[PDB]
Amino acid sequence: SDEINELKEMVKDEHIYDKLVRSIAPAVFGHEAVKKGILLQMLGGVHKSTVEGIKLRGDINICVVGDPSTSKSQFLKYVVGFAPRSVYTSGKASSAAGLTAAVVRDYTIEAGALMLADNGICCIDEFDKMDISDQVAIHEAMEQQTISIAKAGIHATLNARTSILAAANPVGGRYNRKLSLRGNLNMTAPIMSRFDLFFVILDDCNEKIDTELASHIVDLHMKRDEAIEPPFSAEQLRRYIKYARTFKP
Amino acid sequence: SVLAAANPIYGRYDDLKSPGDNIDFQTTILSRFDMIFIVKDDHNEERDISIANHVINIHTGNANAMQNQQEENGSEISIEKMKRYITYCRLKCAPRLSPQAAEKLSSNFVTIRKQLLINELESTERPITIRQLEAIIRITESLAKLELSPIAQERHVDEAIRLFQASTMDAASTSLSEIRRFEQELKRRLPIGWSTSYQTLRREFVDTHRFSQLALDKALYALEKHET
Repeated sequence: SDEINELKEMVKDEHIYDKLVRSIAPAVFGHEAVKKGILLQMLGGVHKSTVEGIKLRGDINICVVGDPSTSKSQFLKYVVGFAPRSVYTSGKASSAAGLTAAVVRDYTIEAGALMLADNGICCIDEFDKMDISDQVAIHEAMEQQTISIAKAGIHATLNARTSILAAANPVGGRYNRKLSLRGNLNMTAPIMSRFDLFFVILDDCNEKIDTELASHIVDLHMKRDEAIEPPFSAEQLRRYIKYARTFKP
Repeated sequence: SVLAAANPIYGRYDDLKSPGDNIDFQTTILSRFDMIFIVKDDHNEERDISIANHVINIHTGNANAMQNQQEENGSEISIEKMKRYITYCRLKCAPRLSPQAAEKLSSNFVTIRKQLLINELESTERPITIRQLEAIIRITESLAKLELSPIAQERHVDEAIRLFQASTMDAASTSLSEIRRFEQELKRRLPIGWSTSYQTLRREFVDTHRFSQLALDKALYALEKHET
């Protein structure tokens, strides 16, 4: 009622897109790509129809790649901070399930990890550390869309419809510009082809940008000035988004 | 006396490839073996139609089977007889070669050695052993033991030379040089070789859109031989 006026005020303006983009991750400095990359996960496709038949996707996926110190993790922490229904794991230590259910034995089911965040954004650091075992499970999540669970007891099927935001370090933690990205990320082909798209970042030295980084970081570690502020407040952007979710584009 | 039928790899390109180099990494097998016949079943137009027509029918009225059976009657030696014959000739008589046939074969083998050396001046990739000569011999005695004669003749060998000549004709028949590098890797990449291994060339040639198993080995075997 009182707020809907604000919502209207948001949809009216022609810049509020740009406002969104610039206001997403204050902590992070620039890059402008992964801003959009992060937000466009929160707002997903129709994920419905086309029957008869098999259902379209729907949702979205992203895997951020880059030389460390690029603060690729700050995004992550910002997402687990900002949006509800978001799980954060650092796996390598997943360890296994983890991302799936035990099941507890009875036939009561553990949450857990991945699936307890549903219709949402799950954020995993370092795909490259979890080796073979679980990655396959994730593939089973992003292919069949369902999580099938049978252990020494009651057989089961549990749905998880989720977006997966990963941060994956390169083979040598570096480029390798000359190498094919296909060869660089070092995760298996089928899970690779389901992530669209990667939004790779590499940081290279530019004295303007360098000065801006040192300035900005020292700024951050200063209680003053913390006056740096986004055009949208972190609280309102949620009710805005949730409003924008009720549309069937 | 071993009679072996190998299965070659990848098909016709293995003919485009060096004639040897087929079995494992080593031609030595082919060196031990006397008569090597990579073959073709080019149906004289009447063959493929033979097999086809045979498939079409294959029912009634056993006419074809009959035809096979009279082919068996007329089909030269009943083959139940052929056996007894082979036993016969095998135990009874042990043949021996004639001197002019011998010197003939000397000329044979020295022409082989010389000419085919000259052929390999260019390092043409393919072979000649005195074992092969010994083979030619054993063919002459074999066929001499057909005629059952205690002695060999010249013409008698004159067949053998050309038969084995057909065998020699059988001995004769991502770009390679590019993958043949590995050289860039062997150098300014790894003087040791270690932590390089086939696994490395695999990581080096895994996401480069590039290397086949035979490709990887070929270029490797190539450079191994080439001396790079």
